[PDB]
Amino acid sequence: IVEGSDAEIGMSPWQVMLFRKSPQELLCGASLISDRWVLTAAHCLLYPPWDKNFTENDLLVRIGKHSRTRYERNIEKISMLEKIYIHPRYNWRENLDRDIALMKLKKPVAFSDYIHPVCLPDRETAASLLQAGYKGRVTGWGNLKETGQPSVLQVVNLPIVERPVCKDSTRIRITDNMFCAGYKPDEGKRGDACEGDSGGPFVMKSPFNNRWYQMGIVSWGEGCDRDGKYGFYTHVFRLKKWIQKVIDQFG
Amino acid sequence: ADCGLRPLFEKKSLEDKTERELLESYI
Ligand SMILES: N=C(N)c1ccc(CNC(=O)[C@@H]2CCCN2C(=O)[C@@H](Cc2ccccc2)NS(=O)(=O)Cc2ccccc2)cc1
Ligand SMILES: *[C@@H]1O[C@H](CO)[C@@H](O)[C@H](O)[C@H]1NC(C)=O
Ligand code: NA
Ligand code: NA
Repeated sequence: IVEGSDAEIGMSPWQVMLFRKSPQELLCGASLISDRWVLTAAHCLLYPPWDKNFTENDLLVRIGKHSRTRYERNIEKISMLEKIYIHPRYNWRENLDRDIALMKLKKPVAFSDYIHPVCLPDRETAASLLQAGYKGRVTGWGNLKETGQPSVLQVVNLPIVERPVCKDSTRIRITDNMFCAGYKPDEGKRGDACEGDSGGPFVMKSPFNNRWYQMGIVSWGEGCDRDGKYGFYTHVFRLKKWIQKVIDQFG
Repeated sequence: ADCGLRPLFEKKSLEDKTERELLESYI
């Protein structure tokens, strides 16, 4: 996260770290959506142009974390993966369309003060909140700058951007399965997700029921926090039918 | 059923330092 700040303790209890077993390193962010299911970006697991194709045994999920590098004894919980499910129409060839994946855990994780699931949006909450100017929140342990790494989980609040402005900021083909967020050059603030924040959640707090909803997944961006560029996020609601189908079939 | 309600915030009626920024953006 670029130009963010340190998270408060328990501020994002659905935040998950995807952790590579060998060599031990941060792979991506992710989010907890139930006691057995974790949501992330497909490109965290599968991206052939960069020779990336992780299997279940390659990875661990670490839940309840705050510190990036330290083993948070008595606080974090570490889970093994039972199965990875990548969206069957994930477009790694072109533009990361449908950049979404689910991971089923081998065993349920116990919720605690530091470990708790986020909600997935219904149609109405999505329609109400996914509007230009409305702010969401991104969290992660990714780079502090495009070109280092944070001691603890970082957080930044960012406004959703008008679709034509998103489209006009890039040569990449944007789809309805994406949205973009960030400040414009003219505005007096900045901030962005970056490498390593990939797969983590873009959340919004519903003013109707005071619950946090995951509207987006950190997907892609041209550099990080560049003037005139925006961060792009997988549109979770648009892909919720697939999420439901996977959980109903394999849950 | 309990999704999206944080034990250290919503569950104990405490606000985090910047959530108000989000609310203020929601017309
Ligand atoms: N909000 C951000 N700035 C952000 C968010 C997530 C990521 C991680 N994702 C990604 O890295 C995805 C996965 C594959 C490439 N890609 C990118 O974002 C590309 C653009 C691209 C998009 C689609 C298809 C092909 C290329 N820009 S990029 O400049 O190379 C991304 C990048 C930024 C900083 C450091 C390293 C890489 C990177 C940056
Ligand atoms: C990725 O890995 C799986 C399993 O090892 C393999 O079957 C698949 O063909 C590989 N490539 C892609 C694009 O999925
Ligand atoms: Na364009
Ligand atoms: Na920018």
